[PDB]
Amino acid sequence: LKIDVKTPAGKVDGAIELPAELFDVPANIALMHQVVTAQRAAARQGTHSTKTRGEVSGGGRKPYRQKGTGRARQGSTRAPQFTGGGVVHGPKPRDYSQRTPKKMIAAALRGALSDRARNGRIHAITELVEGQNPSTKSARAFLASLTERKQVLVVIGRSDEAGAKSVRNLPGVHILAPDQLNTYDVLRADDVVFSVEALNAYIAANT
Amino acid sequence: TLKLHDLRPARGSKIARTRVGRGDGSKGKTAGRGTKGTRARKQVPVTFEGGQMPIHMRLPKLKGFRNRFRTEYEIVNVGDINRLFPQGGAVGVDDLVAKGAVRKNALVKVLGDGKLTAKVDVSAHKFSGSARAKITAAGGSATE
Amino acid sequence: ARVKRAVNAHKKRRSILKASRGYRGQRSRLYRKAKEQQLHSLNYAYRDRRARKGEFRKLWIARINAAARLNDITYNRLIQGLKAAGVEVDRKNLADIAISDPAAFTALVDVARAALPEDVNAPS
Amino acid sequence: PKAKTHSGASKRFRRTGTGKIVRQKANRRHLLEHKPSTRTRRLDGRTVVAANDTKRVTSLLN
RNA sequence: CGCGGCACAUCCACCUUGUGGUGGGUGUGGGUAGGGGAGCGUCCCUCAUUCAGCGAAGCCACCGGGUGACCGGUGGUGGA
RNA sequence: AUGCCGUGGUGUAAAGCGUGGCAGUGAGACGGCGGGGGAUAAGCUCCGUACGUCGAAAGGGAAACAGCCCAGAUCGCCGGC
RNA sequence: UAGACGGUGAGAGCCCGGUACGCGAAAACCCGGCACCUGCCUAGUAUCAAUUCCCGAGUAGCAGCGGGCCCGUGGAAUCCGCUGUGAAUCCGCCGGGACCACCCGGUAAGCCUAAAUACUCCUCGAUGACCGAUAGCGGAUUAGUACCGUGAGGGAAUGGUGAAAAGUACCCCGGGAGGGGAGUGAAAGAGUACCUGAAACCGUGUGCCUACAAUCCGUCAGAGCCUCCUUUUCCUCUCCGGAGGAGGGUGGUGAUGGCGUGCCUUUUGAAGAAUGAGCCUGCGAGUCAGGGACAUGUCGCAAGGUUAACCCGUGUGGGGUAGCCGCAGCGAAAGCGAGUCUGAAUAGGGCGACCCACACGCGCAUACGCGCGUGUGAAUAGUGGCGUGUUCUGGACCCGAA
Ligand SMILES: [Mg+2]
Ligand SMILES: [Mg+2]
Ligand SMILES: [Mg+2]
Ligand SMILES: [Mg+2]
Ligand SMILES: [Mg+2]
Ligand SMILES: [Mg+2]
Ligand SMILES: [Mg+2]
Ligand SMILES: [Mg+2]
Ligand SMILES: [Mg+2]
Ligand SMILES: [Mg+2]
Ligand SMILES: [Mg+2]
Ligand SMILES: [Mg+2]
Ligand SMILES: [Mg+2]
Ligand SMILES: [Mg+2]
Ligand SMILES: [Mg+2]
Ligand SMILES: [Mg+2]
Ligand SMILES: [Mg+2]
Ligand SMILES: [Mg+2]
Ligand SMILES: [Mg+2]
Ligand SMILES: [Mg+2]
Ligand SMILES: [Mg+2]
Ligand SMILES: [Mg+2]
Ligand SMILES: [Mg+2]
Ligand SMILES: [Mg+2]
Ligand SMILES: [Mg+2]
Ligand SMILES: [Mg+2]
Ligand SMILES: [Mg+2]
Ligand SMILES: [Mg+2]
Ligand SMILES: [Mg+2]
Ligand SMILES: [Mg+2]
Ligand SMILES: [Mg+2]
Ligand SMILES: [Mg+2]
Ligand SMILES: [Mg+2]
Ligand SMILES: [Mg+2]
Ligand SMILES: [Mg+2]
Ligand SMILES: [Mg+2]
Ligand SMILES: [Mg+2]
Ligand SMILES: [Mg+2]
Ligand SMILES: [Mg+2]
Ligand SMILES: [Mg+2]
Ligand SMILES: [Mg+2]
Ligand SMILES: [Mg+2]
Ligand SMILES: [Mg+2]
Ligand SMILES: [Mg+2]
Ligand SMILES: [Mg+2]
Ligand SMILES: [Mg+2]
Ligand SMILES: [Mg+2]
Ligand SMILES: [Mg+2]
Ligand SMILES: [Mg+2]
Ligand SMILES: [Mg+2]
Ligand SMILES: [Mg+2]
Ligand SMILES: [Mg+2]
Ligand SMILES: [Mg+2]
Ligand SMILES: [Mg+2]
Ligand SMILES: [Mg+2]
Ligand SMILES: [Mg+2]
Ligand SMILES: [Mg+2]
Ligand SMILES: [Mg+2]
Ligand SMILES: [Mg+2]
Ligand SMILES: [Mg+2]
Ligand SMILES: [Mg+2]
Ligand SMILES: [Mg+2]
Ligand SMILES: [Mg+2]
Ligand SMILES: [Mg+2]
Ligand SMILES: [Mg+2]
Repeated sequence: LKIDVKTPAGKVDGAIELPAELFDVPANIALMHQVVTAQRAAARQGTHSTKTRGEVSGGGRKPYRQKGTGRARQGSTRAPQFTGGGVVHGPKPRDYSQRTPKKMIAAALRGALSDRARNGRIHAITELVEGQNPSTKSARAFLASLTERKQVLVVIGRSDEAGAKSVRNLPGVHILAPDQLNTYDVLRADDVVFSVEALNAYIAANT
Repeated sequence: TLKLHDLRPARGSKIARTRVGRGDGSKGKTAGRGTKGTRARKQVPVTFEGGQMPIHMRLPKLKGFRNRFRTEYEIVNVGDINRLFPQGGAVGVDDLVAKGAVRKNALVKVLGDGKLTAKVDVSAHKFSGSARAKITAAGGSATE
Repeated sequence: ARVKRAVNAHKKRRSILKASRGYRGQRSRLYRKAKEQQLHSLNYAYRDRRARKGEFRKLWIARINAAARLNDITYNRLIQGLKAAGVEVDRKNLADIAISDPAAFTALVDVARAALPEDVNAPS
Repeated sequence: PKAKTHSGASKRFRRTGTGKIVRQKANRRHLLEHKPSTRTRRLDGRTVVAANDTKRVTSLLN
């Protein structure tokens, strides 16, 4: 419920209070599962297609006479029982997206961050690098003084471009804006690091 | 810590899919049809009763006409004016939309079902006959 | 996701063909003609696990009857004589004494003969 | 697309406030001299559709 | 009928006295069209974890296992 | 004589009734009994029957033999009636 | 600020081409700024009067037959085409669903107008819970090629040595083809017929059975051989091992006895002398779209639930109240409304609303209650996602005519 803000190569410079109606929600597991599934399904590009018997090239005429041959009667040369025929009930281009309500998305997000705040996994920083030119070697060392795990979410503001560039090519660090918090990226990461300008923007947009 | 390999749906939310026509141990060759007739290969329409005159042509039409110029009043009862406004005051067409008793942008109409004890001053369209009796008995007033 | 069928489809084809080793003609070589034969073999086995309880019993009676008639009694009166004497030896072992120990089968006849009614054709 | 309702059934049936389906009665449009008035009064008003037609009338009205 | 295995239904006692298991009676379990319930196997993706040029997949043989679809182990061939 | 409707006792778990989801079937065959059509012919034809088996029923009997007599296969046993 | 992707003798951010991020344009073309250039305006304005002229002609209107609108000639307006007739210039004329009168809106028969919207042969940059050689385009290979047809047209099949060709020098049998020995290589259990090398199908060797027997080709009973393992007393060569024999047990064979009428579809009924199948491997049939419709499982919020187009974001996220369903029903409707329609009815009925299991006061009654205040705080309920069963519109489970 109380989080102390850390400085790079230094010590505490304040405290940010996490409100209880936004970071202490009971974790609804059967709700976080529908919101994760509705997000990964909206990332399917859906571009997969085959051809039916009326789009395979050729196959217009009836190939030979129906009676007297002793062969089976075959209708068209692009029937699906043939080699080279159209696919029957094959894939068409789809839009695998779902329509989850707003009150279920924003409640699975709060349940995901509450399970992070309850286990002592939410951190707060003032920035990632103290200067203005980026440096990964200093931002890697400061995310190791915080955590020691493999998957770290870093929530920083969109205007801090000098700190976003310092943690782009690290393995197991994902970067997003405060107005882009979602359930799948929070539950993937073992740890969630808010910038102190970014943590005051998630709280203020939810009263 | 909840991770993604701890998320699982509720019991009974996600049942499987009986794929018809995949062997004799399940719904087998005829795929739940059995027949050799129209039902074996097609869809019989609902509007077809075999050739006799069907239910949608034996029966006569319903009598009359729809009115083209019918004005419709949304309804609030005075037994909900008592429950939603338990201290009285001015009651309007705009205060009933915010309190959830009536829809937006329609002509309200106060009817007279229930018990009214508060001293309400309600301003609606086209009051009932028993609404004016129950509001003025509580000391209120019913203005158009 | 297009799925090839051969890794799945060969699993039941290798089970029928190993069950059909020893069948002559096309019934050890071809999956279609050896699945037809496995339908008959497992019915004939089920038919004959239940029928061989009455084939060995049909063999034991034929030996109890064979060794009764050396001790001048019939099978017809040896079995009547062993219910009144209260001997509950089953026919598997009563036909195994008659081969292994023929002198202990003569003693069971003398118990079955003596414990029998005096006029067997009289009303009971 | 969007399901179309059958235009002959939406002129011959309607619903009450609890979901019953009502209809009118036949044998009453003409040839009314020889009919005793205890018959043209039995054919007056509206009746509820029978329990054996109430499935098919529903799939026409929706 | 005797002696062992399995399953379904109901009844009667327990445990978180039905979200369900344990224990004990009694009854039941041929089956086409068809209805309902519970599952095996193959392929792709995400999360976690673990094997792989000290030999993966695929294949072949052998020895085992499960109430069924089927599965596991050792070896031969093979080369991601 | 039976059969049918009502009622009061007694007996019987998987009988019945209402209301929704999904059906399939709507060409039957034979044997018993009671009748029409046929020449009281048909493995003929059309009916009835809280009548049967087959259909969809394996096992035992009738030499063989969907329909006839006995009897309803949960699985195992080199047990008994 | 580089852990995008690929190559290199096997999973490379630190080996190569590159990626992040920066620099780069003689000339040509496109976009923009400024000059030159080109064009327009520089005489009307305001007030008053109400007599005159003008405000798009074979047009509008009207009539005949048609076309299209929700509207299938209907009471049929609006709009468009052909034939006939054929006006008026504002006190004119058309429209507001026959038509008339009042009223309201508007100025027809002349022309030109960017943006929002539709599309991709083609050019660059990306991507895939899309295909991986019977798949994906017909076409990874001479591909609209070979071939077929006079023609218009129809229209295939064929990819993989290895890291590197190091592609087997030399001797040998042979006319060659092909092979054996050498040699290359990690491997010829990679040899230009080449990675992996399954099944059908075809041989060779070997163990058992088979030339007096009538066989849906199996099954249960079962002797005898053959093989390979081991308790058991010998051979004590003895430490061993099997040398052998008796006994038991795996795998192969099956003299001989019983039972036994193939699979599938269709059928009242088939092993059937009804239909389908020569065999193996591969391919080949309830799919998908829609805030669709009915019913149910489950999740969210709940007298409320939910947005659609769109806008803003590197996304799956944040905005967006128009709408929809619920919220009160009855009636043909005007309407009235916990009621309402029929009716002359304070008659009866149709549809709809309406909780005593509990204490109270209470007009009453044996009691239970009829009635009424208040909780014991009678038990309600909808909507939106996602699964599933059916169903509607579409090719709609797949195949097949003349
Ligand atoms: Mg075509
Ligand atoms: Mg055709
Ligand atoms: Mg194709
Ligand atoms: Mg949204
Ligand atoms: Mg089949
Ligand atoms: Mg049918
Ligand atoms: Mg039929
Ligand atoms: Mg069929
Ligand atoms: Mg007719
Ligand atoms: Mg054999
Ligand atoms: Mg028996
Ligand atoms: Mg009339
Ligand atoms: Mg009359
Ligand atoms: Mg039974
Ligand atoms: Mg059963
Ligand atoms: Mg079935
Ligand atoms: Mg190696
Ligand atoms: Mg090896
Ligand atoms: Mg694979
Ligand atoms: Mg295996
Ligand atoms: Mg292995
Ligand atoms: Mg292997
Ligand atoms: Mg029913
Ligand atoms: Mg019929
Ligand atoms: Mg009939
Ligand atoms: Mg009949
Ligand atoms: Mg007769
Ligand atoms: Mg007959
Ligand atoms: Mg049938
Ligand atoms: Mg029988
Ligand atoms: Mg029966
Ligand atoms: Mg029989
Ligand atoms: Mg017989
Ligand atoms: Mg007996
Ligand atoms: Mg790489
Ligand atoms: Mg290298
Ligand atoms: Mg017209
Ligand atoms: Mg008008
Ligand atoms: Mg003009
Ligand atoms: Mg004009
Ligand atoms: Mg124009
Ligand atoms: Mg434009
Ligand atoms: Mg474009
Ligand atoms: Mg391109
Ligand atoms: Mg191809
Ligand atoms: Mg291949
Ligand atoms: Mg030519
Ligand atoms: Mg050579
Ligand atoms: Mg060599
Ligand atoms: Mg070497
Ligand atoms: Mg090799
Ligand atoms: Mg070859
Ligand atoms: Mg090869
Ligand atoms: Mg011989
Ligand atoms: Mg014979
Ligand atoms: Mg035999
Ligand atoms: Mg026939
Ligand atoms: Mg045949
Ligand atoms: Mg034949
Ligand atoms: Mg035929
Ligand atoms: Mg044939
Ligand atoms: Mg209505
Ligand atoms: Mg009347
Ligand atoms: Mg009434
Ligand atoms: Mg709900």
